[PDB]
Amino acid sequence: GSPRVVRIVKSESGYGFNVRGQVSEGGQLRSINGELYAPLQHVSAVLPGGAADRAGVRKGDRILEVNGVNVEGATHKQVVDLIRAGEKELILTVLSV
Amino acid sequence: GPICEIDVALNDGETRKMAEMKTEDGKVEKHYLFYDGESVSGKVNLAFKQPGKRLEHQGIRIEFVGQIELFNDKSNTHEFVNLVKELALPGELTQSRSYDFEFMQVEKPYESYIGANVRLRYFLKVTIVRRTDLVKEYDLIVHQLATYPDVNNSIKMEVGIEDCLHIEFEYNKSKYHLKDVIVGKIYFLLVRIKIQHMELQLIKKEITGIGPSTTTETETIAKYEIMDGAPSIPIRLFLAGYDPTPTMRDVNKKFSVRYFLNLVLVDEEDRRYFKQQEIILWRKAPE
Ligand SMILES: [Hg+2]
Ligand SMILES: [Hg+2]
Repeated sequence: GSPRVVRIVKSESGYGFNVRGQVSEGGQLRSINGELYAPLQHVSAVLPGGAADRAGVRKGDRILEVNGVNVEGATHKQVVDLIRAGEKELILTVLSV
Repeated sequence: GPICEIDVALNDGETRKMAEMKTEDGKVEKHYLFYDGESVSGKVNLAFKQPGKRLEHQGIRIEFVGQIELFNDKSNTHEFVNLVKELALPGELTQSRSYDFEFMQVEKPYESYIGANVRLRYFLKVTIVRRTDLVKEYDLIVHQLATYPDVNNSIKMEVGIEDCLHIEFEYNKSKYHLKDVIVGKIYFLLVRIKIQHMELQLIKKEITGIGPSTTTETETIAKYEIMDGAPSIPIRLFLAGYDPTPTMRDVNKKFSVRYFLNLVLVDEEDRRYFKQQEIILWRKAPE
């Protein structure tokens, strides 16, 4: 689950992925790949053949950054709103399962 | 046996940081400090008292163990974490030998807790399998870090009879970090009746039960003696002088540790008034 970048070019309607995770800000620091992170949102769904699927976003991926902006500890609304900037290219930094 | 002693030496050695946990006696014990996900690697050194002396053993092992030990008597003990590294197969040793070990990314979910009715421990255990095996334990400490925003929740608790006496205590957050300052004010909204004594106390509740079986041990971390009595007042409680642990909740269902603010008041009638609220403690990363 080492961190990698993913560039999703808005296709048609969506980025073609969904995010689920905590409602609260902050939380415990837990290891992913021996590295400590505050709680992270993750990719709950990927639409097959959608824009995120072609970009190589996988189910379960935990989002460390959105367009280079670290989102450790963020609430679900914060991240979701940040994805919905509406910008035609979205870049995620993700920690795979 | 023929071994003078079993030595465990971490690679991190001088550089790695250490932490102090209170033993049951209250002496300080110093050990190397680890976090979740960190590797545990080093060398196991076995020294013979006399060289050329055959020892026949069934095996040589080192383990990494996270243990929960409940009520001080055995054996509700279970190991939530167990890694094994075999250093040597059944055979023999005729001369001092120095094994390498490496546990690569080690789950350490829970912070070490030494309690009156419960103990959560991490250790390296070297075992030499014989005939009664020889065992050596090397103690490790784990801290649980967290992060929370600097905001003011501005909670309050009140001690109130009704129209004749009313006392309010207001403090800035419900979640404090281990070196934080609790910031408060005690408002005398109403005093139709003289106050003989007032106390603010920070206490810890260790709850060490399984299912219906349940037990609480309570200890008083601090006392704020607001009134010897009797005539608002700013409250600052400095957590850093004390030695609290983070809130630990339902750890493996075996136990919980929680921290409460208590407002205690005694009136002219020697009637006691009591209000209690829970606050959450966390450990802020060093860096
Ligand atoms: Hg020796
Ligand atoms: Hg009265």
